[PDB]
Amino acid sequence: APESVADFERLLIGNPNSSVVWMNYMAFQLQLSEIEKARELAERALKTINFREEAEK
Amino acid sequence: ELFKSNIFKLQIDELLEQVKLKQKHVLKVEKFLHKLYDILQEIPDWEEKSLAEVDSFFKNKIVSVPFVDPKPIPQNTNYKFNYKKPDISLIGSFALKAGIYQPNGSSIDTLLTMPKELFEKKDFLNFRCLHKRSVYLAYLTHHLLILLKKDKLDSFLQLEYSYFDNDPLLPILRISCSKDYNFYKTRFSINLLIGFPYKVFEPKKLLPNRNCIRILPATPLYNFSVLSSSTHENYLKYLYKTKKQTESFVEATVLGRLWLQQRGFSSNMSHSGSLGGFGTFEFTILMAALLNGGGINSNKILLHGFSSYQLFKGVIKYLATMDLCHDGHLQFHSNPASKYIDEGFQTPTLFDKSTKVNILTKMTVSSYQILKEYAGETLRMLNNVVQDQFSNIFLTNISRFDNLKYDLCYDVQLPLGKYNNLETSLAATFGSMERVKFITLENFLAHKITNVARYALGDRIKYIQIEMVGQKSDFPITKRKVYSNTGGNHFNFDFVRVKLIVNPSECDKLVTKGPAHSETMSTEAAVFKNFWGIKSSLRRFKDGSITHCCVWSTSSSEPIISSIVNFALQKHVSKKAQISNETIKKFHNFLPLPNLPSSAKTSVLNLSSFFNLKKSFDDLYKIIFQMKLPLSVKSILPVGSAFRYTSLCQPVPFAYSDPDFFQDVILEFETSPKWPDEITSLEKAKTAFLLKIQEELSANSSTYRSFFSRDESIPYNLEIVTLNILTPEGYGFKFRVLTERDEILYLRAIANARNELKPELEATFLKFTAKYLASVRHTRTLENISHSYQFYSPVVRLFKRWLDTHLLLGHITDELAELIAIKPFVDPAPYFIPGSLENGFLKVLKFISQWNWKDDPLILDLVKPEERLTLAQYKGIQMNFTNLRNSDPNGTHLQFFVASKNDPSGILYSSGIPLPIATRLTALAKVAVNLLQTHGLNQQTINLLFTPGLKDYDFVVDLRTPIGLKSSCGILSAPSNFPENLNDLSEKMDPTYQLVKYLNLKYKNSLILSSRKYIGVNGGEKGDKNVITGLIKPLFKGAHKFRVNLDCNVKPVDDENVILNKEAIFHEIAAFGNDMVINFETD
Amino acid sequence: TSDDYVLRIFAIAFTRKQANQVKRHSYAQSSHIRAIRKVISEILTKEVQGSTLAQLTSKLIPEVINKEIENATKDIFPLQNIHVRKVKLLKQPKFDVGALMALHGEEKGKKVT
Amino acid sequence: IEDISAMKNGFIVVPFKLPDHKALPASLHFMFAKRHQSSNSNESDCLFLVNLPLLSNIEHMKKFVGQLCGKYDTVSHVEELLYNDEFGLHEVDLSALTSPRNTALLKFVDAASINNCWNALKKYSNLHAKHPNELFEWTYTTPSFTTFVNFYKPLDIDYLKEDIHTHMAIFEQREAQAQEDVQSSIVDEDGFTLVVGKNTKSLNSIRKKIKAKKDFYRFQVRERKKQEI
Repeated sequence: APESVADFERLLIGNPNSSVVWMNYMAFQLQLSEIEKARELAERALKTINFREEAEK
Repeated sequence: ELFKSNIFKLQIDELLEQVKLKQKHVLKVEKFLHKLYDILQEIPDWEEKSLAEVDSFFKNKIVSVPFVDPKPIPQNTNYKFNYKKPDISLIGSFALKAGIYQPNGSSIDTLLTMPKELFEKKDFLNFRCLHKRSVYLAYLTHHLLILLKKDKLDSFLQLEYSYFDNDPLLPILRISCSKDYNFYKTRFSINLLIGFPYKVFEPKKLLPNRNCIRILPATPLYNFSVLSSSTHENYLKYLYKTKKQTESFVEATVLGRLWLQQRGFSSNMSHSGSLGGFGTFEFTILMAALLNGGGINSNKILLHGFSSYQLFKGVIKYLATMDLCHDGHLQFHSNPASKYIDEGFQTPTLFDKSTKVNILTKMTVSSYQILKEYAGETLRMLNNVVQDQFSNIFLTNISRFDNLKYDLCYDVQLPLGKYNNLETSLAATFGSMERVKFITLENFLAHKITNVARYALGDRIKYIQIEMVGQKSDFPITKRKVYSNTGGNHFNFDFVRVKLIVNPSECDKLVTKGPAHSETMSTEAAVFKNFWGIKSSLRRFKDGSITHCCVWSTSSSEPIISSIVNFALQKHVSKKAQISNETIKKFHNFLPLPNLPSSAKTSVLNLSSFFNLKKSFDDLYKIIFQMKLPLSVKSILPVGSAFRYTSLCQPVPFAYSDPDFFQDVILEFETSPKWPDEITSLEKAKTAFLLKIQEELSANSSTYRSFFSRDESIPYNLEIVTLNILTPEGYGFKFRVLTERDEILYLRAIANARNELKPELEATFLKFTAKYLASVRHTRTLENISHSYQFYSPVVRLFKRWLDTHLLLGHITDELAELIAIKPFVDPAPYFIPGSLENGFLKVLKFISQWNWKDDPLILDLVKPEERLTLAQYKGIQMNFTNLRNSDPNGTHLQFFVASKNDPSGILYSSGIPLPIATRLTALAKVAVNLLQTHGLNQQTINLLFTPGLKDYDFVVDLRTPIGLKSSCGILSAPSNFPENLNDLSEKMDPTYQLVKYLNLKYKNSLILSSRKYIGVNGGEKGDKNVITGLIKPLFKGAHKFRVNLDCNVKPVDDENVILNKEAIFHEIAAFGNDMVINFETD
Repeated sequence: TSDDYVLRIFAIAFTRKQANQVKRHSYAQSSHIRAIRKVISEILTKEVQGSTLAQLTSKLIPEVINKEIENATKDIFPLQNIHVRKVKLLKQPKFDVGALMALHGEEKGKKVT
Repeated sequence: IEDISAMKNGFIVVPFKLPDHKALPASLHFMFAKRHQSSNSNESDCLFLVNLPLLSNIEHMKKFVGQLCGKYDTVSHVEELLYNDEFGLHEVDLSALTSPRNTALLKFVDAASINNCWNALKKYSNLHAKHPNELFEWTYTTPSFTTFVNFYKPLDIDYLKEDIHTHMAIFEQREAQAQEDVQSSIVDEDGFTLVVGKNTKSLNSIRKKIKAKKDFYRFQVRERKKQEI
């Protein structure tokens, strides 16, 4: 259960196409009330996730 | 000027308010100094006393009179001693109202002025006034002690004797506090000064050229000491007047003091192996003189109307451009404009006519020269419009380590002994004349040693400094002076260290050329031969010159500078001296050496290996052009690491076990419009030319050898073919073909692919361009820049070796490594351009350690010293970095960012690097710099920072190749032909790096791995040991729901959730390296 | 060049004629002339700005720039005698003895007494 | 770890013990299988295989199916195995671009074979559930110096010659057919001709390829007067 930006980045480095990790980061950012940052991180997840994971996309 | 002016000015005010002082401490010390005045007026006086009288006085007293050396004697003290109420004054940055909040702690001087009726016209001779001052201050200190024992502040006050900026001729009083007048927290101190009134002795009788110690040579330091003590206050008044006349005086003053502090300079006497003499006081004096005038036309170059930044500009440029020592000097009046004269008195000469004083007698010529070099450096970095240099100027302290400030260090132990022991110990003599020219033997030896080293090297260095390890300036009250006994001496040091800013182009020269020859032996040749003694010889050269000169022997382990300084000191200074630098010795030892003839004598700047390589390539190159083909050969461009002076171990014939053995060359044909338009068909056409070329070469150049290696290093191109050619010079190249259709086809694939596929294809095109297009520009600029920057090749070689030792090279790419290593050279600020292997490597490590790639990008100006990045280009690169980081605010997809005229994108060489790898690199740099800071630089520290950690490694696989590859690689602790079977060539080749490459391909989703790329240098004595270090990603180390593309080897903990399968993975690795696996170690 | 050698290059070409000409002359229009001049200028400048001076001579020896010029102008108008007529140095950088010695690809005496 | 015999999503765990290595003080390489459901003719009679061992090739598949048939007295003939890209080198086909990972597919000869081996692997999962020793040990075709110097093999000139010759021949055939096809006066079913400029080559290439006045009139000049006044 990542709670810091460092932990979120560690989870994403462990798995970059991790849709659960990206969704958790987006939920955390929305909870911290960062809509633009959440959108940018979603864009990063789109730019990083695998082309194989169509369901994740 | 406006943009930089505004930014620089806001930085000025920001820094000054950051470092601003404390008014509470101001008033604390103000009331304390008022109490001090009261104590002064309470102190009674002392009448006229003889040597015996004062001797009995201070013999029964605990306080001992700190007599200057030599001490006064009864046989010549026909005069006497007296003490009256002295005039009192305040001096310092506080007195000029420009104080700051020094973290170390400062002090403010207060001057006591001895009475004229106590004086006589016959007192400035032979230490008469000096002994007068000595007894005056001794009495003052005793009565201050008794009044302190009266007022009962002795519980937290600290009283010590000191020297005025380490001037033995001027002992002063030092006062500090410790934990209502407890000013300890103010971190201030007090300096009691004992001086003379204005026009007490004749200034033209006290000029430096004058002699005032009868026994005739001048007495310059004696003159300056006494006359400064005489006219201390007139400078203070003049400075105050100028400060009131102008507006930004305190601002310029604080800028100057901060800059000099960062450089490592002060008003401390520089004449005795110390770097200083120029500090805030004389800085203010200089600003006043320049606002008083300054030009040779005596014009007002400094107008009173500038701002602080403008004043700093004027002062620093005047220092950088105007000579004060050799061929010019400046002259002014404190009561009359400042005029510059083209006469240099062979010492820095700022001369006040109103008081007949040269202020700058605290200068060594070396100190003046090195300060002028800093002045020029700051001019160029302050005229630099593109990049901001405020941090590099003010927010960095270069004087933290000698090995970083300066290029070479040499430690010498000197067991001289005593005053009498010097005669049998020192080669030179120290008689009466030597005493009067250098009063203190430390000064004498410092000048002697600087002169001998300077004459012994000359062209071989740009700058020189000397430091006696063990110098002190403070001593207790109960002592006549400072007393030390260690180091085989009785003097204020332990040993010495010479330190050298070296010229790299001139460092390596084999022959120290001297003067010419005639039948009459002229003065210069005579002194040259007498100096060199046995080494001197007459020798002739091909142009037919007959010149006395000296030869040396080049070595792969130590510099010609080492040998020269060793001989020079052992002969012309002392026979008992001990000289070394094992640090640089061991550095050269660690830099790999090739199995070539006379490699031991080979210098480090020797590129003869590279040049033979280039020559054989040229032969083959002519052969290919004169070959005939269906298409003409447009051009052949080498892209080899060897071609750009960056291979770890220099290329050696037939040494095919080197990974860099096969240098690459792009082979670009002429533009035909009949290429295939499909990607793989095009690749096969390239193979078709290569096969045709191979056939023709095999037929008509039977001496060469050839085969075809199938490369697929570029993603999703299964058809790369490289023609490997072995040339009977024992070298090997690989050819590949380039085409504008390659470029266009890659772009078209980008366009056609789906958007979810786009980023991967972008990465593939990126790898393509990095290998094929930009690599050429990079290697061109790199070669050219290297020749301008000699030491770059050895430093980057050793850096790359270090990265292999730490097992990072399997991930960091050669181009990125070379970019980082070239950073310090192309961006020398604030240091110099590195001039030794040690200095360069440590500068690289310091940079990489202090680099914050999360915020700081990297833009490199690959240019020769004085096609530079214009302002628009710089802005664009900064914009690229900002957009990239905005998209990736954590650096997950990209850590480093390095840009150049060659690479406006700042991506080519930095993509695809795991964040664990990047942060580990930063951590290793940090630990190395901290280790150097703590343990002190020594060969043990060198071994520690070169040995791997083998820590934070989830698993470690120790393997060993069946054959020793060190000899075949060609590094000394040798093959001479090619195997008849290229298959046997492959057999001899090393597999482990490609093993780890394939394995990383397999498990990059889950595991990160590292190996040793270069066995023959890090494979132990036999050059056969390798290690694979492996880390597991966090959540795969954890657990996940088992879905269809699990992309791991796992063990299910539930019927829907799984956990990863550590031991099965280890078994897979072991079977993969079955023949080579020897040991396994888990977490 | 990349070596900081300001340089000036003059090229020439002559409008040859096709293999089935019957017209006595082979004159090009001012439009074709201007197009060919533009192409030659951009080819020369691209080549000698990507190059270095040693690399420049290595290219200039075996007549390869003019092979490029032909192969590029082959669709506007068929040319002949395409040559790089002249090269002119104008400025030189700061000197470099190391660069010279490398480009050409240290010594003791004999003890006279 | 013993009771975990199959997956609720249908997958069945197939473990594999591994030899006691010198540097190691047995394993169970877990693997999963499910019948495939594809409309493709060549992808029918297929088993979808998950978490394969390294270099899981046809020989390994034959050995394993032989173990299963010999143990459970079943009959199951493997025909060929699909999607064996274990390193990630065939995900995108740049060729046809410019003209299912960590898992494989295994096609058999008939539904009889596929169900026989399906029951055999069900019994193997039961083996894992109850007696983990009656299982099978997985043997690698060992990656060692011989096969990796094979990986460093200098390529055979005869093979390269023949490959390039054939590939070019067929490529030129395809190219010329495209030329005639795109420049043979294409006419629509109704009267319409297609324009193709000279020197074009591919219909695919074509598909991919795919003044006023202010002061003239009454309203104009009268409005200019109105706004200026």
